[PDB]
Amino acid sequence: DNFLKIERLAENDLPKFIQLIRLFEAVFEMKNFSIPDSEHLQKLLNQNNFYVFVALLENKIVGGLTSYVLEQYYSEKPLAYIYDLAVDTNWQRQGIGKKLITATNQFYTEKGFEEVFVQADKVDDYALDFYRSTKPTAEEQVVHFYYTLK
Amino acid sequence: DNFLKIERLAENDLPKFIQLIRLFEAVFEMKNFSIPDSEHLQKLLNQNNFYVFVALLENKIVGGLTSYVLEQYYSEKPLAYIYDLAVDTNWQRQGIGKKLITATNQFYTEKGFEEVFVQADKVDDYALDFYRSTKPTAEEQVVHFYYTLK
Ligand SMILES: CC(C)(COP(=O)(O)OP(=O)(O)OC[C@H]1O[C@@H](n2cnc3c(N)ncnc32)[C@H](O)[C@@H]1OP(=O)(O)O)[C@@H](O)C(=O)NCCC(=O)NCCSC(=O)CC(=O)O
Ligand SMILES: CC(C)(COP(=O)(O)OP(=O)(O)OC[C@H]1O[C@@H](n2cnc3c(N)ncnc32)[C@H](O)[C@@H]1OP(=O)(O)O)[C@@H](O)C(=O)NCCC(=O)NCCS
Ligand SMILES: [Mg+2]
Ligand SMILES: [Mg+2]
Ligand SMILES: [Mg+2]
Ligand SMILES: [Mg+2]
Ligand SMILES: [Mg+2]
Repeated sequence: DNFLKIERLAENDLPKFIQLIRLFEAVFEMKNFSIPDSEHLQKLLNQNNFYVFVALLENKIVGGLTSYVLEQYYSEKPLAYIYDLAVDTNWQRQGIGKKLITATNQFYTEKGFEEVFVQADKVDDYALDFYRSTKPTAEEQVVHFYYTLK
Repeated sequence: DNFLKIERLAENDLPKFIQLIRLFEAVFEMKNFSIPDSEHLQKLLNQNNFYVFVALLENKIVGGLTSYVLEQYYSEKPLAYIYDLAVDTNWQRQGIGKKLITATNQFYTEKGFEEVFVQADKVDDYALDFYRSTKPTAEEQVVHFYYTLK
């Protein structure tokens, strides 16, 4: 419970960023992962269009999410794109994911954004059930195409 | 079309950008739309994580797409997100969409990107048939959630 802290990472928070990436690595079961150098990660963290939120128990990162800002041409109110969200396997199903989403939308609300969106694979039943429990405004069925470049 | 030119907009291409946005308004049939101030749109075009491609016959923009750069923490090579794509309704089905997609992926390959991705609504049959003809590496069923902020 309230021991749980949500923190938006700042530029002097590289070690917490790396901690979160390691969390992503374990929860998503990424194989043979080679983390990019700290120079590259620091520059990413320093971008004005990128926001990381972590969940903390004392100094344990037990969950987190990453998000990108997409400036619009349809409107001056930006969009936020939640890219990854994960909670440590030993801490899932305890309200952390929800608190992360809540804090994230609250932050972009204060910033006057129009909308925050997030995606899940249609086959990921548990992810779909989670996002549906966060009372989103709406959900849409879509097809994601990608081009692996040479 | 051997008079068709494909062009990547630079910082001094605001008039073409505005022209593409009006094309988007018409083709997407947006109602009661107000285009943002030019100073807003000019700053967006100035961003180095935002790239616009347009299709031209003489001075006339007949199509185009917008794309966002998403820097990764999984790799040093960025992702590109194709956000909008449209061709003037009088000029559809003549290869313009393909050339746009081709030029876009060629650009991002030259920049050392890992991947380009794009999304179409499940009900958008014509959009889906188009993307499925552009030889995408893969396609995934995805559910898209959004939070409309106050
Ligand atoms: C999805 C999570 C972040 C969700 O956060 P939490 O686990 O903290 O859940 P939390 O309690 O806030 O949210 C509570 C509720 O989740 C769903 N709930 C309850 N039990 C569940 C269960 N057994 N399985 C799945 N969902 C369950 C319910 O709606 C319950 O709500 P109630 O009780 O009210 O009904 C986490 O489970 C996780 O890290 N999963 C790993 C995969 C993942 O995160 N995938 C998303 C895409 S990121 C990505 O990019 C992955 C990839 O593709 O590689
Ligand atoms: C979808 C759109 C961008 C496609 O561009 P376009 O220039 O019309 O498509 P192209 O001419 O480059 O297509 C090459 C081909 O792709 C697939 N294709 C494209 N349009 C198709 C269609 N309307 N029906 C079936 N297949 C189609 C085909 O193989 C067509 O090839 P062929 O004509 O040689 O068989 C354009 O029709 C459009 O602006 N539509 C409305 C807006 C929209 O849906 N935007 C995308 C939203 S995700
Ligand atoms: Mg801090
Ligand atoms: Mg009117
Ligand atoms: Mg303004
Ligand atoms: Mg610039
Ligand atoms: Mg064909």
